[PDB]
Amino acid sequence: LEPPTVVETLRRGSKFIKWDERNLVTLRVDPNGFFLYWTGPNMEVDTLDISSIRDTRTGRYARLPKDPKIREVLGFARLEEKLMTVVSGPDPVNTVFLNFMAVQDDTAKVWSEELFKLAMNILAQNASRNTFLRKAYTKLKLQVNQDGRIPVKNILKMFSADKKRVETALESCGLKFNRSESIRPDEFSLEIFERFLNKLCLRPDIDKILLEIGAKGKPYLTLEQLMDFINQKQRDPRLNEVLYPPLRPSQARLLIEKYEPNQQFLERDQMSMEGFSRYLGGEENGILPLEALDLSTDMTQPLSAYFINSSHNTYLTAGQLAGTSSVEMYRQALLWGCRCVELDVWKGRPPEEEPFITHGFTMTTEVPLRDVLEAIAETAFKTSPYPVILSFENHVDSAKQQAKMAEYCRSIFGDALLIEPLDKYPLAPGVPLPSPQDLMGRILVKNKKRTDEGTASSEVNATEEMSTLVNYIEPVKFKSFEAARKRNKCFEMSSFVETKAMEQLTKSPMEFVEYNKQQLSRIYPKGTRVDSSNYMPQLFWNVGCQLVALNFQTLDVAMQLNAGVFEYNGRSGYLLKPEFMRRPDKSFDPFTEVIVDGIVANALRVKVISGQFLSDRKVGIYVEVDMFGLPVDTRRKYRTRTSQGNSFNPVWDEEPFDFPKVVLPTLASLRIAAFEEGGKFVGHRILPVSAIRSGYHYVCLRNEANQPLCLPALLIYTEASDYIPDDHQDYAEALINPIKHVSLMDQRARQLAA
Amino acid sequence: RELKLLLLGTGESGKSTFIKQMRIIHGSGYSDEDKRGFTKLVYQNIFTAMQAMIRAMDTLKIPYKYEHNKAHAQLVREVDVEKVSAFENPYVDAIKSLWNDPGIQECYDRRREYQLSDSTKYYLNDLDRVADPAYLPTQQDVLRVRVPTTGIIEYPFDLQSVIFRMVDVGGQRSERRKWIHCFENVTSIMFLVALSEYDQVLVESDNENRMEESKALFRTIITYPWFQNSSVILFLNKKDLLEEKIMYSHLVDYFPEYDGPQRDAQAAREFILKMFVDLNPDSDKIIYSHFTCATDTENIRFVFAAVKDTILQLN
Ligand SMILES: Nc1nc2c(ncn2[C@@H]2O[C@H](COP(=O)(O)OP(=O)(O)O)[C@@H](O)[C@H]2O)c(=O)[nH]1
Ligand code: ALF
Ligand SMILES: [Ca+2]
Ligand SMILES: [Mg+2]
Repeated sequence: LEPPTVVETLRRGSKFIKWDERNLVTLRVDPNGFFLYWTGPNMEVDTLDISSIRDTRTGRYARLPKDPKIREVLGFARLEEKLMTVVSGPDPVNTVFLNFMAVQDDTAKVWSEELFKLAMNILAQNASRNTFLRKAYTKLKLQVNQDGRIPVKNILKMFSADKKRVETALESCGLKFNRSESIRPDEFSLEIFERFLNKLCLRPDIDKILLEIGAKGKPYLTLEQLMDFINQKQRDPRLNEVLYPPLRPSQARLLIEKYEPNQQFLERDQMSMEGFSRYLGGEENGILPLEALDLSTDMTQPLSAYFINSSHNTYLTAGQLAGTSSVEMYRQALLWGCRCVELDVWKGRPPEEEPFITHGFTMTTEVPLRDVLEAIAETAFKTSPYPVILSFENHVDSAKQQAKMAEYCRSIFGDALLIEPLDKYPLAPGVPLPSPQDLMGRILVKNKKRTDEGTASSEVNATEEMSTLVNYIEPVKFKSFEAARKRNKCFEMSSFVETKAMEQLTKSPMEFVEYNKQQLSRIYPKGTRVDSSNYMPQLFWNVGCQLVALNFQTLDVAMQLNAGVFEYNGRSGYLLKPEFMRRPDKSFDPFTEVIVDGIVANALRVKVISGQFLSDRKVGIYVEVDMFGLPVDTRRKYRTRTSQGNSFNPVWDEEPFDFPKVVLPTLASLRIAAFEEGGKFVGHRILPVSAIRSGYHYVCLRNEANQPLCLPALLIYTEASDYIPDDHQDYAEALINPIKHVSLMDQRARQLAA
Repeated sequence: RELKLLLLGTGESGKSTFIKQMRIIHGSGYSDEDKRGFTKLVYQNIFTAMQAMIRAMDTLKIPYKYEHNKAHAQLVREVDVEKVSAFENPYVDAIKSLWNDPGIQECYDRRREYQLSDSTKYYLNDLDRVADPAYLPTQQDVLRVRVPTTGIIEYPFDLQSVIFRMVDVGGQRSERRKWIHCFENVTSIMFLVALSEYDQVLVESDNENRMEESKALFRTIITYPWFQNSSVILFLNKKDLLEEKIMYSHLVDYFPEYDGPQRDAQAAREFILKMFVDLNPDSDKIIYSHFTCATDTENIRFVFAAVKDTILQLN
């Protein structure tokens, strides 16, 4: 993963004619890769955040002008290759388009390609705490008035958790304290903003860290204590000592020259308090390692061993009856990292024979199929090059009209549509499904060959036209689990409704996992949920179901999980199952209560220390901590007390939240959410239990669709270590240091001889 | 039915090498595709051995013989080892020049004072065979690679009459806390002691002896109340490296109770077996001992056939 470098044509700034459905602006990106700012029509800049851009389209995929007043003034075809459309939004339902049309040639494509690399970067989304405080500083330096000065009301609205303390904070640094004045950006260098976030947010929790790790001598931290800070507290105690080695005194001196500012203390190899408060937000002290985020998972296993991201009734924007369908929800889902979309196709009008997509007899608006198949063809492989599974639902009872939707899949998708099977894996009984690396760029259709479900229980038998495209993933009518095993065809799949897979969950969960080791299984919510409420997908991920389909419209607690656990593995939409849910020689019960023979357990212990900059008004804030894993791990749900009324530096004197028996830690996932009094959401962050570090780290909270927030952050102290059973925890202390134990063992036998 | 066999032993002792021989003898061997999947790890063990030998020169204060070769030292010193995919021309020209230096060969002779692998001479002597563009790793090149194990991996092997579940664990001091979750239903404990550890110190603690910890881990394992009906099969790995190490460095310096003569690889082979067997408080339970060599496929096939009849007779 590369750091977000800006190509120099995005820093000097080209000229676009920004238009909305004629003013000339010059778009620039700041040299860190943070914002996209342009001198607006009122001589005041308007910064669109780069880390909240969904997509940047150009060419014929951009939005065309429809006003005749705006079409003639732009110059209307060579003018289709200059249009740039930046679509951004906090959720995939509500997106804010930003249309541009360039004036120079061959510059709209160097922009909208490089603008998408910065807006889909992994080291900018998972960046450190000190990177995000610099992002709020760039927001102040860019947004200026007509005169080119920072107004003091611009600094006041940012830290709106206090007013009197802010105005005397700028007065102490010799700046302009009055509200209606304006600071020049020459005298607001980042050195001053460091002193402004120190003379305003006084933190007593770092001083309990400095007094703990051995600084009884008050001013500075000695170099020999700082190696003993990182090698004991910050180092994950489950790792190896040869793979990830501990630090060296020559190695932990590059930190002092990087973070400690005071040169009269830098020459003596000592780190001060201001040097230690910077190091915790440094790039080295992150809550997640570098290897947990990149595309590092083994992609050679069969397709039946991967949690595939999925979506149920993707074309809708709202509830299943009142809403309006849109083609834009296919683009905003597949860019997110969704891989299984749905299409409910119906029979067209009698004079204009063209199939459309709608919902069945629920007065929902109808979008044409040929516009939807252009949407999945355009943005399938823009964020991840892995196979997309088009879950059709054929209601077309015309054998003539099926040739139109058969030719549309071959003409629009073209080379990427997997028509014939792969040469290594034939369509024979006993051979497994291919690997996701084997179909990097192949779109698989899913159709038939030759009360609580609603439309999905009544669909017509497909004819010879649509059956040639169905090769690997083929839906079959479900019979049982004995007949699914004695048939031994590992390519067929069967899609369950939510209430039918839940009675199949408790009747036989030991046979449900062994069905998913060979074949796929789609799970979609029932027809009673007419308000687009999403079930908890961890009920069906404990039995290894792959295509657990969720409504991508409504972002409740369920969708906050489904967008949180797939941000890892490089936003690819394919997580590998744990090693005991895909091996045909082992088998385990998902409803266990003891530690599994062969699976290393874990013992997580999270404790919330404090918080910073959490909200914009004087409210109380509490923090919820859950864990979504096996049903033996999920039993504990903790919550802090509320603060006194601070939303600025609230401190929580809390006992640690003990998660003592994490049975399957390569499946479970923590969730640290911070709310307000009355239950208003602020931020959440989902961390896996496998790769969460230890020690006093930072957590930068995300909003509901998992986009990073600039200012709010928590500060937690975790102890993720291996689980030792209580019956013999002293026969695991003799393994760790057997030299000392064998000298003590005969000593207890020698002294008994006297 | 099946049996669960544990492969226990300390760090860098040769536990996964015993598994790879089972994949070659009694399983699906390394084909032409699986050998080619190992060619990036052979390059990484050449650079890991050399970069640990370059940084061993200043802490031991050994100057280089040729000054022309010294200019190659800073080139290899800055190779990021994890991001090595190819073995290109200035990388082979520097290390092949660096291996023939008489000051490096004095640092390799004093390799007991730092941490270096046991296959660091097998690679930087066939460097003409490993650098060529049509490089396919032979089956002896795969058995000499070094990929350090972390966790618990269970390998099942079919022997046409019974199935052995060979459990591969780690060996380091942070990895012996994970051995608890594989102690349930253990048939046999195959303890793997390297015989060429009697002068090197531990990688996790640079002061304590390596042989005195494997001697202390064997005392802890067979004196558990848990392993009361499990047949412990003591393997003594690395029988080839004892024949090179005993000819210049002795056993008497690191063990004062060695009455035997010097430069005797057969008499010292009994004394380490005398050192390990004598740590048994109960004489009714016996320990089946086997000297072995984990990269000699005949010397695994001869030994494991004597182990397979030993397990099946007692069970
Ligand atoms: N010369 C020689 N080397 C051996 C022998 N057995 C093991 N080794 C080497 O010991 C090294 C480390 O063994 P390894 O499998 O990594 O043990 P592990 O770390 O516990 O998994 C490997 O590189 C092998 O090449 C042997 O009999 N002779
Ligand atoms: F015991 Al190891 F890598 F040192 F498996
Ligand atoms: Ca449907
Ligand atoms: Mg191993």
